[PDB]
Amino acid sequence: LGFLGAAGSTMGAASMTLTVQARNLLSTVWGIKQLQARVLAVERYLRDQQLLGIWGCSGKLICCTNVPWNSSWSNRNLSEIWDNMTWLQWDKEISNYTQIIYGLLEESQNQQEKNEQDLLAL
Amino acid sequence: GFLGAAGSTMGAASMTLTVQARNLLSTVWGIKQLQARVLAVERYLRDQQLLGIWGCSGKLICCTNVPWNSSWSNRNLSEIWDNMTWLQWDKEISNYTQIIYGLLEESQNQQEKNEQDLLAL
Amino acid sequence: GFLGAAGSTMGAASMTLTVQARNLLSGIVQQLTVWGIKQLQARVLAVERYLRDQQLLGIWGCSGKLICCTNVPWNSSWSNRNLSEIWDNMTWLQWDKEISNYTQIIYGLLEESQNQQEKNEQDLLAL
Amino acid sequence: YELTQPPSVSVSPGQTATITCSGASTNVCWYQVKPGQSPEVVIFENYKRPSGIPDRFSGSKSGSTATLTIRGTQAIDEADYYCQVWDSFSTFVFGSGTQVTVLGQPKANPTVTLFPPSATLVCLISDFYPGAVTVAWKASPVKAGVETTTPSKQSNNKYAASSYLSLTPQWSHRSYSCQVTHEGSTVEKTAP
Amino acid sequence: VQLQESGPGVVKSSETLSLTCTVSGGSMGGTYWSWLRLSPGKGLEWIGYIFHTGETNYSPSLKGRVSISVDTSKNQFSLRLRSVTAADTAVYFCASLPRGQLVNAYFRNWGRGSLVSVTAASTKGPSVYFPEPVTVSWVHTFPAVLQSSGLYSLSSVV
Amino acid sequence: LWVTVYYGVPVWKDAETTLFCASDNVWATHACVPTQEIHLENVTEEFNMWKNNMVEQMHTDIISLWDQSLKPCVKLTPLCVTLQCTNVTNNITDDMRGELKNCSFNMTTELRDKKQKVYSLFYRLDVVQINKEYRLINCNTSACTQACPKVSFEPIPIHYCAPAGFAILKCKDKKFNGTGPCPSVSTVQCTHGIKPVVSTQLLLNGSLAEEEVMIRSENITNNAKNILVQFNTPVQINCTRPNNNTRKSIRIGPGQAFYATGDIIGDIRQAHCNVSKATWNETLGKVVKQLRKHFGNNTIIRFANSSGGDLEVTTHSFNCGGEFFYCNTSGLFNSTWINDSITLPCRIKQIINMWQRIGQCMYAPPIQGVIRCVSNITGLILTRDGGSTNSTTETFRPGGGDMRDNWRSELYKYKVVKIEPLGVAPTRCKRR
Amino acid sequence: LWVTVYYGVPVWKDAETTLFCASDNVWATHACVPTDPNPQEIHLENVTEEFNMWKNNMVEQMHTDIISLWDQSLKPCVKLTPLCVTLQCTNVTNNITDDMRGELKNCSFNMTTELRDKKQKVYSLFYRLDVVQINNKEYRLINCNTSACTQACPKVSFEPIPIHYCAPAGFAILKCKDKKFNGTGPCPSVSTVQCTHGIKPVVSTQLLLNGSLAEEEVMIRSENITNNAKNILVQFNTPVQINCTRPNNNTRKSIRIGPGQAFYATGDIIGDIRQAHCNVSKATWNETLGKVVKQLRKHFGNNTIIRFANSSGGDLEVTTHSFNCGGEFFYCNTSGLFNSTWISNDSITLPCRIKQIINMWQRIGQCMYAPPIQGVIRCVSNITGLILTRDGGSTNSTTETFRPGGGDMRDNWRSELYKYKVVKIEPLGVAPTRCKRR
Amino acid sequence: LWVTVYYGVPVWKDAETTLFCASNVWATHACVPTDPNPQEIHLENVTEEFNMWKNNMVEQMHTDIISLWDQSLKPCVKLTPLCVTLQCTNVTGELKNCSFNMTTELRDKKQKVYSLFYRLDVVQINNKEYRLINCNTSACTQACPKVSFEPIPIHYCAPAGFAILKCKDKKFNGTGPCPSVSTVQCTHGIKPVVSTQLLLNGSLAEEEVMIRSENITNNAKNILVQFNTPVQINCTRPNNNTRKSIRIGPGQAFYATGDIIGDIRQAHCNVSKATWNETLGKVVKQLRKHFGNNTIIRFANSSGGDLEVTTHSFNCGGEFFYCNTSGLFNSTWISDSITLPCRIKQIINMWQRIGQCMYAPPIQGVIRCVSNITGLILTRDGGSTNSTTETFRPGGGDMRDNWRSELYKYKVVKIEPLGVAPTRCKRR
Ligand SMILES: *[C@@H]1O[C@H](CO)[C@@H](O)[C@H](O)[C@H]1NC(C)=O
Ligand SMILES: *[C@@H]1O[C@H](CO)[C@@H](O)[C@H](O)[C@H]1NC(C)=O
Repeated sequence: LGFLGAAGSTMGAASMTLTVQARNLLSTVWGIKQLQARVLAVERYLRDQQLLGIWGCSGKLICCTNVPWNSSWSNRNLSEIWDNMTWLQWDKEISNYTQIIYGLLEESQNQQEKNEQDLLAL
Repeated sequence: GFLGAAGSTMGAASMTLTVQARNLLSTVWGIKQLQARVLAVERYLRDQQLLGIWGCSGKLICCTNVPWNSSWSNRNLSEIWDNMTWLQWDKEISNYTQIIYGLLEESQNQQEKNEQDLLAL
Repeated sequence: GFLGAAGSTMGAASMTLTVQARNLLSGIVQQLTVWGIKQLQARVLAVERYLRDQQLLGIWGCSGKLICCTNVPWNSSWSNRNLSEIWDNMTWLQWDKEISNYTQIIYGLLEESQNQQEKNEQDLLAL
Repeated sequence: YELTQPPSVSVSPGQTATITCSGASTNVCWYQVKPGQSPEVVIFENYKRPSGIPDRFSGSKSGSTATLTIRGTQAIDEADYYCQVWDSFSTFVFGSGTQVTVLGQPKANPTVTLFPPSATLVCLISDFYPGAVTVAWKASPVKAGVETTTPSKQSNNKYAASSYLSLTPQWSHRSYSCQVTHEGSTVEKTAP
Repeated sequence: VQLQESGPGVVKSSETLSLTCTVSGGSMGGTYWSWLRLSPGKGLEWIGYIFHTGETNYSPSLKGRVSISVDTSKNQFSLRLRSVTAADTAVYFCASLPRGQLVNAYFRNWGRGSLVSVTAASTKGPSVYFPEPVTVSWVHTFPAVLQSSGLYSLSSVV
Repeated sequence: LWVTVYYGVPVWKDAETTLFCASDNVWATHACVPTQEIHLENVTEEFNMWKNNMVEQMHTDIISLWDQSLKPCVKLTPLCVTLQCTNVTNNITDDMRGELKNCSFNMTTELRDKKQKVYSLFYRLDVVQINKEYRLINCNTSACTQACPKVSFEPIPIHYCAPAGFAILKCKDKKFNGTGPCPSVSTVQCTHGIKPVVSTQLLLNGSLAEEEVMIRSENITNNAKNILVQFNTPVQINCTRPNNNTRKSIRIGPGQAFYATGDIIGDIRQAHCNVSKATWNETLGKVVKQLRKHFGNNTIIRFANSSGGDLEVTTHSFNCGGEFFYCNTSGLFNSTWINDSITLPCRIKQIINMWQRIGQCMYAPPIQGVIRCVSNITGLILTRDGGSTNSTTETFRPGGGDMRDNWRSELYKYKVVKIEPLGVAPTRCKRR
Repeated sequence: LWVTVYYGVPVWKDAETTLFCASDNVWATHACVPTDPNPQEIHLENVTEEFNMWKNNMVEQMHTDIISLWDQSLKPCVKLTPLCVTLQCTNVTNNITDDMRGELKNCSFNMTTELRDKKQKVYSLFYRLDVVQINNKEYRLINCNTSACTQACPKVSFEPIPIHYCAPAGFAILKCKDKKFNGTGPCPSVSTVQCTHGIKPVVSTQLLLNGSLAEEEVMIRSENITNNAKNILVQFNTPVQINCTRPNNNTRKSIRIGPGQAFYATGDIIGDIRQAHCNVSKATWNETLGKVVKQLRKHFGNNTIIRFANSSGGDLEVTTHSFNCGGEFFYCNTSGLFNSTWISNDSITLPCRIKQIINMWQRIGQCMYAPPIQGVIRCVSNITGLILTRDGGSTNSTTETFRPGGGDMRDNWRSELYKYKVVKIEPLGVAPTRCKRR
Repeated sequence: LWVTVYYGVPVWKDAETTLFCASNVWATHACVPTDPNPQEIHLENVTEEFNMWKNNMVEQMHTDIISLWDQSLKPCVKLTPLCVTLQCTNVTGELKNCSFNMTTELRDKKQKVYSLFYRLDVVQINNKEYRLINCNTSACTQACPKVSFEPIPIHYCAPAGFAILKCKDKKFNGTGPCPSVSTVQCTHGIKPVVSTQLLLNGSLAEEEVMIRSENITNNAKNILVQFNTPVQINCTRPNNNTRKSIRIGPGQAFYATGDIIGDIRQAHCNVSKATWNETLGKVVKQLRKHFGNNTIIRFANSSGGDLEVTTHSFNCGGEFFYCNTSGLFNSTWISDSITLPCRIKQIINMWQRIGQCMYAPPIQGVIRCVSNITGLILTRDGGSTNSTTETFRPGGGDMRDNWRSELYKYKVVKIEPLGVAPTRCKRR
C-alpha cells in the first residue's frame, strides 16, 4: 500500500501499517513560503514527540499504559471495534473526551515514576 | 498552574514537573518570529540531547550512577527535600554544574560499553 | 576533538562515538543582511538533518542508544567477510563504499521487523 | 539682573583669594579665562567640580551671593573669572569679571616723563608693578580728547604704559602736567 | 568632539560679518550649538544657539542683526552679524550645550577662538600707520594706541 | 480494558496551510522546486469548492508574483505631457476610422538640460481630450510603470504542493457536483499543473471534463451567484491582429527607454477573432440540453449578450501573444432555444490595470510584427437575471470580472487536510 | 548519596529576548496576532524576586518597535519633495484678536500639476514656526535645508490603540503586584502572566496622558533621588481632566502636485482667528499638587520648602507640553500650573499653540508634514503623571525647586513597564538522593 | 548473522551547502566571532581527492561579494541630475576643468558650479561641450564616504553536520587525489582583494612556485602562478586633491574635485628590478617541466580589450589605479626600479555588469600603499607545433581566478553517521 492506503481499512489491518504514516511527517522573496512551512512541520513533529515523551511512551509505535478504560468514553464492546470500524469514525467518536485522557496519562506516568523512585532507594 | 510551585518545597514541587515541561514548545513580526521559533527549537533540542547523552531519555526523574561528593554540598537530605526551594538550590550549585555534567557523561559512556560484549552470547 | 581518529580502526572509533553526536545540532556560541538569512537557513537545515537522523533510529527500536543489535537476517550476497578482517585493519570510509545500493532494502527490512516485534510484544502482554 | 563682581583681587602666593558674585537667584557657574586660550569651566554648579580641575577650587552659596575660594594661588592661577547664571528672558547672563593677580615680585614705583610737541602731548609711564594704574591730566583738569595705553608686560617683566592728549596750537594755558596714580603713590611731572 | 572656527580677520565697518564653526568627530543630534563673544571692554557675552531642526534662540540685545544657520550635510554651522561697528572687535568662540534644561547647563567643547577686528580706516603712513605697525630701531619701544578715528600712535625714547 | 497509545494512525482534519510552488518569466519559477499517487478504497470525504482555501491563496500568490515582476522596470513618470494629436489616414478601413490617433509631444532626453520632439501612435482608448490637445488616461489617477520586454506573459504551468505533515485529497468522481460527499477519494502529492490564464467571459486553455458537460453553481436558485460551465469537447478560436507595427526605442532618461509604436507597414484592418459556427452550435446545444435538468423541462432557455459596466467586465479580455484584446462576443450569445465562422469585432488597449485595482496600472509595450494566435475555449462563466416565475423563459448573460472564478474551475477537485498521527484505543494489555 | 537528573524544575534566569505583541492606524495591528480571551494569571505564593525598572530590556524593545512601526506607516504616502520653493508670504489679517498676530502667514507659490509642462499658482496658510526668511518678503520652508519629508496620508490616524506584549516559548513574564513599589528592590508578591495589560503608546513631554493610575498613594520613582540629573517620575492617584481645543474653523483644499499625488493645504478660515485654549480645573490641580508635595517630603525632609517653577528647556519640545489631538500637534505653555510655593468652577487656561512640520523621534534628516483637519478640534483626556526634574543647588539646603522636563520618550513608557520582567526558564536541575539505577 | 546499527561514526560524502561568515563594504558586524585555536586532525590512511576548479565555494563567495557590494551601495546618494551638459577646458593634457549648471535645495533656482574631471570619464558631444560616459547606459550612485574598501580577512565556517577539509600536501597542483587530507572548523583569513593580472596581498606558497591549470595543452584556460617569495610593489598619487561638497537638493551632497594644490604629476607604481628578475627566473625555470625541457619562453604585454582587463587594477586607498604593466612582462628567456605610467578613472563598472556604475569620490591628501605580489594570471597564446617559442601574455578580467588563488586547500563534505554492519549477535 501507500501513504494513506489503510485509511479505509479496519483497525486490525491499519494497525500493522503504522510505519508509513509516521515516516512521512518529516519529508526571490516569495521563496519564504518554503522556509515558513518547514519550521511549522518541525514544531508539530516535536510537539507530538514531546507529548509521547510525557506519557513514558516514546520510542515505540504500539504502546501500552495501565490507565483503566472509563465506560463513559465508549460503552461499546471490544468485539466490534477492531474489525468493523475504521480510524476515522473512531476519531469522530472520541473527538470529545480526549483532553482528560491526555491528562490522566500525564499524571499516571509521574505517579509510576515516583513509585519507581521509591522502590529503587531502599 | 504553570509554575505555581516555584516557591514550594523541592519535595512537593517534583510532583508537578510536567506542566513546566510541556510549555517549552507552546514585516516586523516576520523574520523576528522566525528566529524566535527557531531558537526555541534550538533550546528544546539542546536540552533533549543533553538528556540523551546521560542516558535518561524519555524520563522526567532518572536515577544515575555518579557518586555524590560531600564537597559539592555538605547539607544533607532532611532539609534540602523538606524546607528549601528549587531557586535556592540553583543559586547554591550554580558554579558546580559542569563537573556533574561531565561525570554523568563519563558514567553513561562507561555504562554502554560494558553491555555490548554481554549480548555476544 | 571532532572527527578524531577517523583514520583509525573501527574498534578505536567505537569508544569515541559520543563526542560527534554533541554537535550535529549546533554550537551554543553560534546558537536583515546577506549573512543573517544564510545562517538561519543553515540552522534550519542542520535541525532537519539531525531530526531525520534521529527518526530512523526511533522507528527501528534503536532510539536512545549509540550501539545496538537487531534481529533481521543479513543476506551473504551483501557482504562475505567475517568479523575479524572487518573489525580490525579497516576504516569506515572504506566500509560505506559498497553498500550504496543494498541499503534501502535493509532499512525496510528493519522497519517491518521492528513493527512485527512490537506487535508480538503487544500480543504477549494481553495474557 | 546685573551679576556684580569686584573688579580686581590681588593676593600673595600661597594664600587664599575669594571672589563674590552677587544678585544670582539661579545656580551659578564659574569660567576661567586665560589670554590666548579658550575658557575652561572650573565650578559648574554652586559646589560641584568637573574632572581634571585641581582640588584647590571650591564654591558655596549663602542667600543670593555665591563665592569661589582658591586654596593656593600659584603662577598658574593668574586669569580672569566670570560667573554665569540662567535667566528666563535673556537665556545666559554673565558677570563683569574679576582679575586674579599674584605678587611674585615686590612693589616698585613708576617712572614717567613728559615731552613737548613740535599738537599732541605724550606721557609714557615705565617700570611699575602691579598693572593697576590710572593716568590724570590738568591744564583745571582735562577731561576730553585723552587716550591711554592699556598696561602690558614688556621684556623686563615689569609693566609699562603710555598716554596721549590732542590739542590745538591752546598752547593759552601756562601749565601742563601729567598725573599718574599707582595704588596710592602719586608721581607728578610738568610746560610752555 | 573638536570644534574650530574659520573666517576673515579684518571686516570693514557697516558690512556683514561671517564665520563658520566646523564640527569634527561628532553628530548634530541633541545638542545646542552656541556662539560666544569675548570683548576686553565688555566682558564675556552670548550670541545665540541653533538646534538641529532649525529652532533658534538669539540674544535680545543683538536681536535684529544676527542670523545663525545650521547645515548637517557639511557638518558645520555658521554665524552672520549685520551692520558691524568698531565696538564689535572681540574674540569669537563656538561652543555647545546638552539638550535638556539650561538651568544648570554650562558651555563645553570650546573652539580655539578667532580674533575679529571691525575697522573703518584706510592705508596711511606714519608722520614721524594703520595697515602696518612701524618698526623703530636706533632703546625702549611702547605698544601703539588706538584712536577713536581708527589710527595708531607709538613712541620710542632711549 | 486499558487505554493504549498508537502513533502513526491514519486520520486527518481539515485545515489551512502554506502551499509551496513546483514547476517542470513573470511567474517566478526560479524559486519553485522541480517536480506518486495513492488510491484510497473505502473512504468518503465531504468536499466544498466555494469554501476552498486554495483559490484565495493562489489568487494572492498570483497578485504578488505579478507585483514583484514590475518592480525593477521603468516608472514612466515623465510621459505625462500635454500631447498634440491628429488622425491617421494612410488608407484606413471604415470600421477602423477613429481608433488610431497619431500623436506628438515634447519629451526629455538623456541629458537633463535638453529636450526632443517625439511622435508616436496611440489608440483612442488610451488618450483623453483636455477640456487638438490630448493627454494620456493614466495621468489623472496614477502614472504607472512599463512592462519590460524580456519577461513574457505566457502561462507556464505551476504545481501547488503541500509541505510535510499535510496531504492533498483529489476526487476521482467522474460526475462530481462540485460539493457534497465524494465516493472515491485519491491522495496525491500535488496537482496536475495549472495554467494561470487571465480571461473574463470565456475560459481559455483549461482542463476538460472527460465524459459530459458539467455546470456547477453555489446556488442555482439564486441569481446573484455565478454559473461555471465546463466543456467536454474544446472549441478552437483564432486570435488575429493583422498589422505590422514598428517599435522604436525612445530614450527618456539616463539608461531608461520608452518603446513607442512608430508606423504601420501597409494597410490597417480590424483585429478580429474567429470561432467556428457548427462546433459552437453543437457545444451550446449540449449546454442548453443539460441546464433543463436544474431549471425544468420545456423551459425556453435563451442567451443575451453582456449587460454593461466597464470595458473589462463587459468584453472578453485575453492575453495571447503579448497584446491585450477586448473582444465584443455578441454573436456568440444570441440564440433562443425552443463552413461558416463567427467573426468578432475586437479592440486593443495599452494601459492595463488587471487585478481590479485603482491607482496601479501598467503600460504594455507594442509587439513588432503580425500576431497569429490560437487557443481552446474550454469553459464559460454565465449569470442569470431576475426573471418572473412561471414564464418558462430565462435569459443567461456572460458575466465574469472576478478572477477567483477562473482558478476555481481548476482547483475544483482538491482539498487540504492536516494529518495527525496520535490516537488512543482500548485493548487487553496492561503495562508491567 | 547519589545524583539524579530532574527535568522541568521551576527555575528561571534573567535574560533578554524579542517579545512579540498582540492586540484585540500608524501602529499596524493587522500584522499582529489576535490575543486570547480570559488571559490566565498565576499567583506565585512563596517567592521574592529582585526588580529593576531602570534596566529592563523591554523598554528599549518597545521604543524600537514604536519607531519601526511609525517609520513603516509613512512609506506609501506622498513624498512631497517638489513643494518648497521661494514663497511670497504676507500677513493674514481677517478678524484677528489680540493674540495670534503675525502667527499665520498667507503664502503664494508656484507648483507643478499633473501634466509636466504646465504650472499653476496656488496659495496656502502657513504657521510662523514652519517658515523661515531668506534674504512682501521671500520665505521658504524650514525643512529643506536638511531633508524634504513625507506627508502623512490622511487615511491613517494617530489615535493610540493598546498593544499587549506577549512572551515567546521557553520564556516567561513576571508581573509585580506590590501596592507600594519604587521600582527597585525585592518584591514580596510576584505573579506571572502570558502577556501584559493594554499599553497605549501615547506621546507627551511634560504631563503623562491617558496612562494607568495608582491604587493607594501618589508614588514617586527615581534612579537616585539624591542625584539632581535624574528624572523624577510621578504617578497620580486621582486623574486630572484637561480639555484642549482649537476654535478656528479650518478648511482643507486639495492641491494636486503630480500624477497621483495630492498636497492638502490650509485654506481660508471661516469665522474669526483665535488661539488654542487648554483648560485644567484649579481646585483639582491644587489638591493634586498638595498630594505630590506631601509625598515628596518623605525623601527630603519634614521642613523643606518645596517650590514649583516653569520649564527651562531650549527647544520647543522640552519647553512646552506637546501632544496630538486627532491630527493637530499641540505645543502648550503650562506655566500657570507649575507656579507655587508650598511651606511646611475656576479653571486655569493655557495658551496651547500648533505646529505642522514635525520631527518627533529626533532623527536627523527625517520629518513629517501633518495635514490640516477640517472643522474644530476637541479632545478630553486625563493627566495621570508628571516628569519632573529637581534643580539641585547645594547640600543640606531648605528649598527645592522642581521644573518639568522630558524629550526622551523612553520615560513615557517606563512608567507603564515598571511592574514587568522577562525571565528564561531553565528546566534542568540536579539533586542528591538515595536511589540507584540498576 | 544479523544486522547491527551504528550511529555517530565518521563517514562523509561530497555535497553543496550554504556557509556563513566569521570575523565598510564587507560587513564585519554581521559575522559571528571566530572560534579560538581550532584544533586540527590528521587522516593517516586517506586517498580522498580534491578539486580546485569545480568546488561550490568560489561561486558562493562570488555571489556573496556581489550581494554585499550591492547592499553597501544601497543607502548612498544617487547622481541622476548631475548628468547635464558640461563646458570644459584644459588644465594649465589629462585633467579637465568642467563647469556646469546645477540645481540647489530650492527647486526654482540654479547655481553655476565648476569641478575637475579626468579625461577617461568624459566624452565630447557634437569643442567646448562634454558629458560623462555613463549618461547613455546608466544612472549611477555616488559611494557615500563613511564606508571603506579595506580587505579585512573573512573566515568561512561550515554549518552543523557539514565539515570543511584542508589539504596539507605542499606540492599539490590543485587537481587530483592527495595523500594527506585534514579537517578544520573554519577557513583562514581570506581577504577579498580586487585585482587583475597581478594577484597581490595574498597567501604565499610553501617551498616552490606552483603552476595550476585545467589542462596545460589548451590556449583558453588561465594559469594561476603562485609565488613562494613576495615581490613588493608600492606607490603614491603625487597630486594634492581638495574635496568640496556641492549641495544637489534637499539634504543630499556631491563631493567634487577641487583645485590642485601643488604641481600635477602622473601616478606611477614601481617595483624592484633584481627581485622581479629572479622571480621571473624561478617561474621560467620551473614552468619548463610542463611544456618541454628545451623551449623558448617569452612574455609579451597585455592582449587587448577593455581597460579593466588590459591594465592592472587595484583600489589603493579608495582611488582605483589602472597601471600599464607593460614594462614587467617583457623578456625572452633562453637556456634599480621599473616605473609604470598609471592612470586613474572615477566612474567604475565593477563586476562586469552593464547598467550600474559607482562614483568613487575624490580623497584629500596623498595616498600611499605598500603591497606584496603573491600571484599571476598568465594566459597562453597558442599556435602550431612548428616553433620552440611560446608567448605568455598576461590576462584576467574574471574575478573567480582571484578567489581560486585561495580556496584551493578546502572542500566541504556532508557527514552521514548512520551505518549498518553484519554481526552474529542478537537483541533479546
Ligand atoms: C586539454 O586539452 C587537450 C587538447 O585538446 C585535450 O585533449 C584534453 O582533453 C583537455 N583536457 C580536458 C580535461 O578536457
Ligand atoms: C606583504 O606586505 C604586507 C603589507 O606590508 C604584509 O601584511 C604582508 O605580510 C607582506 N607579505 C610577506 C611579508 O610575505
